[PDB]
Amino acid sequence: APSRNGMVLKPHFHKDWQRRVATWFNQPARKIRRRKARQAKARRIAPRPASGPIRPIVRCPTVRYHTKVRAGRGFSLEELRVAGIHKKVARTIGISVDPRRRNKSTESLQANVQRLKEYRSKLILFPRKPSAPKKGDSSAEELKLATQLTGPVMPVRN
Amino acid sequence: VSELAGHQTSAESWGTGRAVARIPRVRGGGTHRSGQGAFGNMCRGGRMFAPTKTWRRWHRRVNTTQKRYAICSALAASALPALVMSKGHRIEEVPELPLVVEDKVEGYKKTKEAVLLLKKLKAWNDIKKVYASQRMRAGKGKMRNRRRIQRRGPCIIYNEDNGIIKAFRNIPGITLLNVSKLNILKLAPGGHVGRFCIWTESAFRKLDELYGTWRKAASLKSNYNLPMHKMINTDLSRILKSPEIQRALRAPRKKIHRRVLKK
Amino acid sequence: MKFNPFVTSDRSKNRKRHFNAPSHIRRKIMSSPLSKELRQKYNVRSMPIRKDDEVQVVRGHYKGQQIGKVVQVYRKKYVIYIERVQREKANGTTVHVGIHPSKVVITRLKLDKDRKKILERKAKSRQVGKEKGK
RNA sequence: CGCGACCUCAGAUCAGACGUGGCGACCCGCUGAAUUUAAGCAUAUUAGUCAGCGGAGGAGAAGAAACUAACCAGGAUUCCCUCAGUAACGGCGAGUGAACAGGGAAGAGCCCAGCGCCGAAUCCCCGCCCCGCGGCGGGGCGCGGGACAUGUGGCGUACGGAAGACCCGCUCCCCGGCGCCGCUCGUGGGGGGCCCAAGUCCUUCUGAUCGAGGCCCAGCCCGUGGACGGUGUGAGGCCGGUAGCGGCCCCCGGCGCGCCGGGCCCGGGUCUUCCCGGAGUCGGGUUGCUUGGGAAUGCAGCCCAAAGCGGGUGGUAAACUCCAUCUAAGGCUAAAUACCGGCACGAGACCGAUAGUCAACAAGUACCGUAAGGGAAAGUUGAAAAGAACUUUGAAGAGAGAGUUCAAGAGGGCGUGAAACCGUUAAGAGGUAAACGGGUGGGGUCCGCGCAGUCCGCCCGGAGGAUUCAACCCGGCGGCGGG
RNA sequence: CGGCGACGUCGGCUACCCACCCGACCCGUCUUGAAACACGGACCAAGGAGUCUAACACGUGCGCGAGUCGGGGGCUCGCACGAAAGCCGCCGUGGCGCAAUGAAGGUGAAGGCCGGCGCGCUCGCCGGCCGAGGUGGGAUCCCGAGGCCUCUCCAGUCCGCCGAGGGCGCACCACCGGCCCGUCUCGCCCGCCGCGCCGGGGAGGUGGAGCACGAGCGCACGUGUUAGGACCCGAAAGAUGG
RNA sequence: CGACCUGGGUAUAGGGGCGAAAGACUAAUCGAACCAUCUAGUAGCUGGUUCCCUCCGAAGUUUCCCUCAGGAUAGCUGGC
RNA sequence: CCCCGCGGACGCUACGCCGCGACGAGUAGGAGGGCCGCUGCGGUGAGCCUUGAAGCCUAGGGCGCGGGCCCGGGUGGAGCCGCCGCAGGUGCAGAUCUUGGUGGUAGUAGCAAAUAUUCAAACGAGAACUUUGAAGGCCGAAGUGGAGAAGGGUUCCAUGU
RNA sequence: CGACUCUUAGCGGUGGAUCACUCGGCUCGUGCGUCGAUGAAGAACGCAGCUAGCUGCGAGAAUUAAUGUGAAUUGCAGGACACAUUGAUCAUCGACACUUCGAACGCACUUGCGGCCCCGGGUUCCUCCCGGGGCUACGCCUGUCUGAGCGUCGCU
Ligand SMILES: [Mg+2]
Ligand SMILES: [Mg+2]
Ligand SMILES: [Mg+2]
Ligand SMILES: [Mg+2]
Ligand SMILES: [Mg+2]
Ligand SMILES: [Mg+2]
Ligand SMILES: [Mg+2]
Ligand SMILES: [Mg+2]
Ligand SMILES: [Mg+2]
Ligand SMILES: [Mg+2]
Ligand SMILES: [Mg+2]
Ligand SMILES: [Mg+2]
Ligand SMILES: [Mg+2]
Ligand SMILES: [Mg+2]
Ligand SMILES: [Mg+2]
Ligand SMILES: [Mg+2]
Ligand SMILES: [Mg+2]
Ligand SMILES: [Mg+2]
Ligand SMILES: [Mg+2]
Ligand SMILES: [Mg+2]
Ligand SMILES: [Mg+2]
Ligand SMILES: [Mg+2]
Ligand SMILES: [Mg+2]
Ligand SMILES: [Mg+2]
Ligand SMILES: [Mg+2]
Ligand SMILES: [Mg+2]
Ligand SMILES: [Mg+2]
Ligand SMILES: [Mg+2]
Ligand SMILES: [Mg+2]
Ligand SMILES: [Mg+2]
Ligand SMILES: [Mg+2]
Ligand SMILES: [Mg+2]
Ligand SMILES: [Mg+2]
Ligand SMILES: [Mg+2]
Ligand SMILES: [Mg+2]
Ligand SMILES: [Mg+2]
Ligand SMILES: [Mg+2]
Ligand SMILES: [Mg+2]
Ligand SMILES: [Mg+2]
Ligand SMILES: [Mg+2]
Ligand SMILES: [Mg+2]
Ligand SMILES: [Mg+2]
Ligand SMILES: [Mg+2]
Ligand SMILES: [Mg+2]
Ligand SMILES: [Mg+2]
Ligand SMILES: [Mg+2]
Ligand SMILES: [Mg+2]
Ligand SMILES: [Mg+2]
Ligand SMILES: [Mg+2]
Ligand SMILES: [Mg+2]
Ligand SMILES: [Mg+2]
Ligand SMILES: [Mg+2]
Ligand SMILES: [Mg+2]
Ligand SMILES: [Mg+2]
Ligand SMILES: [Mg+2]
Ligand SMILES: [Mg+2]
Ligand SMILES: [Mg+2]
Ligand SMILES: [Mg+2]
Repeated sequence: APSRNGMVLKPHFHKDWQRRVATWFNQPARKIRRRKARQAKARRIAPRPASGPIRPIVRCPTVRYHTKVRAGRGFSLEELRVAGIHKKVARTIGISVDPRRRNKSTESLQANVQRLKEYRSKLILFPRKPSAPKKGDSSAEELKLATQLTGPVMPVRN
Repeated sequence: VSELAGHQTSAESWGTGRAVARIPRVRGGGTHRSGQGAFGNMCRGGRMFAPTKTWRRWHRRVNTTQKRYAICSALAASALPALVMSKGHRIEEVPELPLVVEDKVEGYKKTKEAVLLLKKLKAWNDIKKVYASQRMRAGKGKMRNRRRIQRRGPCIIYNEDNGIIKAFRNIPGITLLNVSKLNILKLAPGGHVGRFCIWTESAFRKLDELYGTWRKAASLKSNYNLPMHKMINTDLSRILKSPEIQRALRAPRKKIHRRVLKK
Repeated sequence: MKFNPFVTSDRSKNRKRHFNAPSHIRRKIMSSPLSKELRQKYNVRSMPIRKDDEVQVVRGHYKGQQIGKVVQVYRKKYVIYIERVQREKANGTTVHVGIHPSKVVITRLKLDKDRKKILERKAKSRQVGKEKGK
């Protein structure tokens, strides 16, 4: 029964909620398990960046966020074409590629291919057979200069 | 408690025309349990009233500014001999109460040389007080793995652990605290300020970076600055006795006028 | 203190493991100190008690320097019986009094190829620890 | 009017395989209420929930757009935060109720059919030989069988693909192994086993002690070990343990080098010429259910029933028009996520034997019911059985002595041992049932070091003792003040 | 000032028993009314009933403050404690607050004084200043004639108290103006890449949970209301499967 | 001597069965058996609701309600 | 310019202390205080304890308005409490309350359906009831007889207690 | 004087509260995340020198082997066991074994009855009896063999 001034409240507790309650006592353990898996993965991919592949520069869709730029799923096929990177070689050297994204304008397209050129210049490519370097990289550039990058590769800034 | 506790019975009420209370009774026969009350908080073997549940909101969140505030208050109180002695920390021969030692302590490896340092700092009396206070806890805590209780000793606050943790850690009462990870649960052990603290020199120098000055903000917390005083001069007797205060006062009325017996 | 996350410090769990221990680890639980002479001759401190070795009772009603030969290691009741450690019951027959092996001191060891193998095993590990901490 | 080939079927204890049933906490597909709320009640709510049925796995399902959007656009799925108690639904009442964008955890992509080209290039089985047995493979052989043109394999799949030319780059993969690895990597990888510090020191308490004093040296001894448990108390040093990028032994596994062996086969750019798609499906009507989806979100039944610059979507029905966006009706896929069942662990501001599981114990037991099913009560001698020898009365139960123990005023349902209730003893009382409040009195049990009653400051007198007082000197230390 | 004091007496009594005088019906509960011929209660022990979650509202305490808050994530020997604590800052995404109003398209909170001009036409181009108007109250604060002193006086030296009157006026209250959005009525102007069924402006009423120099956010505690078993016990029933 | 009595075997099962019909019988249960679950179903109704002292201290009336054993509302109360 | 005296009570946990004046009913209900009480956690008491913890008993001594608390004696035999905070499954006379135990009733109702027992002896500690013998009776062949089905499941039979 | 009754106290009973204890629960977290026709889960019946339950086990039956360990098990008894021409006990468990029901599988069960093929015995090969062993369920895939059809054809 209502009593004096108040708010008309409509709690959603008419549906046997006590049988489906998610407690979070395993939250500190889940953070530990995720952290251990992150560390194990970084050890597995030894000199490769710990975060993963490089992601493209992407503008957020709606009118609320189109002034903001974030990281996308992968570089479009038009971007890789004019950057001179094969769409099947890109994934093996740590470039994420999104075949379903198009480029409506040349400003965002050219900004992402400059991103690919800069990454391709920063990339140290270990020879497939360490005894025989074919076209990868000089031994001086990988003797000690190859370290595991931490955080996103070339993080996207506004 | 188990959510099934007291409710595994299939019991039902007997009705009202059978000269017994209308509580549910266990069905069937052939056993003591038959016809006995069930499901009630007043019934033996029943369900407790409002069974305790795991979603009780055990945790509290405190504002970061208030948690930083409490650390500053705890550190400030641990620099006053009256407050530390009122915790009972036996600091009587301690040479200086913001007690700072050289960095060589951080590289200790043996418990023997950790003991020798405390003895030469005249902090060993605090350890002997912890030894004297080792006794058995009273109550059900003994059945629940909290069998021994003892007093809290000094807090060794280091900057870099180069073996100092292992050199200590077998002395009862000693807790070691990284200066970058100060804990209010260790600095004010029972919620009372004034724990005896021994500082490594590197830790002592780093406090002005961690919490800042009033001139400059903290360089390791990115938005924190020391809290301000709402009373700069707390010397109440000095303020009251000051000639400018005394000039404005009327004369005291120190004559007691007791009840006059009406004759 | 204990830092191993897989070793328990729970009182109920420890008492359960103690009182339900299989007899092959009840042997290790029922160990006794060696005398100062044996602790010098072999570089060992403790030793599991054995059916034929000689001990002194150092605690209780039967304290003394009398050397008694162990005659029974009753692992089920966690006691050992010793030669002269006995009492008369009502009818006048003697019965051995059980004593925990932690309250005796071994003075002569019943030696065989297994005892010497264990004795050198314990001594070698102690020497390794001495030269690790040297 | 026989013999063959095929097609469609049948039998067999034919040769070799596979399925069934259980568990089911979590997951997938269905089916599916009512109590309840609406202060009645029928729509609604409960609730796509309980119950019912089926199917799995260590996860499952989902999943690489017939997507979101309308922007300067994003870009598989799943999970968290937020959107948001919002848009919306609703006897527009009670109530119900998402998504997009944004930030994060994780991050991974692909394969057919079709269209085509390639002498079916393809696959299974049975024999024979060889290397090995481990999840039975490799190699070779068989004018040895079968499958298969009613279509196997290679290329190839919307992100386009193919074939020819022209130019450029020869670039280097997988698997099974021998020797050794570095050995693995938060500090051997995992599993199992055996070990590794220091008081039972002196004096004492006690039934027993782990108790209490002490241990000159800077302080008994060790401490990277002062977690825990046991031991006749309450133990860092008595014992097991604990700590340690401690040691030793055995077994198993996943990352390279030198080499062995086998398969192993061309990639990109430009130009030209070609080739391109899933139908009783979409979609429409109607019906029933479902959804926040509202002139109909999804699902299904029946009827109608497609197209190819087509089709779907663009949250108000319809026509015209432009634009945007994807490419349905085939398939696979790890991770982040879930887990009241199971195996093995750790912990707790939880409970402490009417509590906590029903179950601390020969508990889903005893027992009850024809059955489905229902379902308890019940822990504690003592450090040690040392569990009362022996004498005596009695037919025995049971006693009296004696004995053990620190204690039987601990005697096998035996720690402590309340109340109700009962026996006996002692004191008091008693015809208005007891009991009670206030006020006294009598008696009684105890208490009071009760029984000649405090104490201590100064002064006076008496008789005695004395590191003997003030003032000075030396030294030490403080407090206060100083242009 | 008096008496009395150890194996008999002295003091005490809440407490034990007994006697007497006065008073006194058995508690709980519903009820206008219980001692009731109203119900429950033979006795004793142990157990036994406003709880937790979520959401609001107000009060109170704390921190920061036009902001505030890391709660989700991540980094920090992964781990006795520690599942804690600490930190992030281009992790503040986001929530709540900082703006309202309209069904919506949408629109969206500064005035006051002094001057020259069209006409100081109820007014349009500017100037100069100031920066939320005014009236009546208003704690506090400021000025203040005039007094209050000494052994006494002709004459000022320094400040302390009382003080009629006067002044600036916090918060808040009442009232009058003003501004923003909706909607009426009346009316005349202005703008221009789109000369329009275009856009803007004024005055006078009226509707708003508004403005008019912020007060919120987070945390904790209390009380109240609510949804949940919901303070505890209690139906006759309904449904599903056996 | 009959529409007779009776054993055993069978069949019919819950809104169902079976009834020479009484709502009879269906395992001491029948105007809808028993068992478990939904379920701690709902109750404006009955009963109970656990320590002390101090301070303040009511209402049974107004209006509306399928309202008349109940609520909302104003009043009366306390606290800040 | 106090000094033959070199000196002069207590106080003021300021959340304390002191003074003066008025007032004091209370159901439902609200509020405050609690050095009232229970359990557990963080601190603290160089706390207590086998020279005796908790618990319980007590014509023992007291304190407080009260909730309650302290102390003596006894029993008991191993743990417990004060203070500052924190947290509750935190206080019982009732609920035809739950479980357990115990009274009065009360040595009471009762041990009354189917005719019936008696004598002697034996064994035995013990005989109305056992056994043997002797009588007197009953079932009266549709039995109180002799055998089976269902059901029971060792009750069968010896010996012993 | 007693009895009876009441009150109080001492002692003794009855009873099992309280307190102390705890090899049990409850809650949270972690790592694994594994059944079955090669016969599961479950059930029944058996198995010890003395053994009813619980526990363990399967006619090899409170356990065999192997490995680790290294002198016990124990309530009583008995007997091993040079502990080196190897070993009590316990643990582990990879070898072996694992009765009858049960998806339960020859048919059927509140009972019981077949069939086929080998082996042994009475026979002294021929098939009757006794015993032993191996098979004998349903569905389904690939292949095989044997077939059916006035199904479609071909040759004659
Ligand atoms: Mg319970
Ligand atoms: Mg206690
Ligand atoms: Mg076959
Ligand atoms: Mg209703
Ligand atoms: Mg209702
Ligand atoms: Mg109804
Ligand atoms: Mg279900
Ligand atoms: Mg299955
Ligand atoms: Mg899957
Ligand atoms: Mg899928
Ligand atoms: Mg696709
Ligand atoms: Mg919101
Ligand atoms: Mg719904
Ligand atoms: Mg990420
Ligand atoms: Mg093909
Ligand atoms: Mg101990
Ligand atoms: Mg110890
Ligand atoms: Mg040791
Ligand atoms: Mg270790
Ligand atoms: Mg539309
Ligand atoms: Mg229980
Ligand atoms: Mg008890
Ligand atoms: Mg008898
Ligand atoms: Mg005793
Ligand atoms: Mg007893
Ligand atoms: Mg008595
Ligand atoms: Mg009543
Ligand atoms: Mg009446
Ligand atoms: Mg009454
Ligand atoms: Mg009457
Ligand atoms: Mg009556
Ligand atoms: Mg009544
Ligand atoms: Mg009654
Ligand atoms: Mg009662
Ligand atoms: Mg109680
Ligand atoms: Mg943290
Ligand atoms: Mg923002
Ligand atoms: Mg004003
Ligand atoms: Mg106004
Ligand atoms: Mg309210
Ligand atoms: Mg209830
Ligand atoms: Mg109904
Ligand atoms: Mg009728
Ligand atoms: Mg009910
Ligand atoms: Mg009533
Ligand atoms: Mg009065
Ligand atoms: Mg009063
Ligand atoms: Mg309670
Ligand atoms: Mg009671
Ligand atoms: Mg009688
Ligand atoms: Mg009679
Ligand atoms: Mg006759
Ligand atoms: Mg007969
Ligand atoms: Mg017989
Ligand atoms: Mg008694
Ligand atoms: Mg063996
Ligand atoms: Mg038959
Ligand atoms: Mg034919």
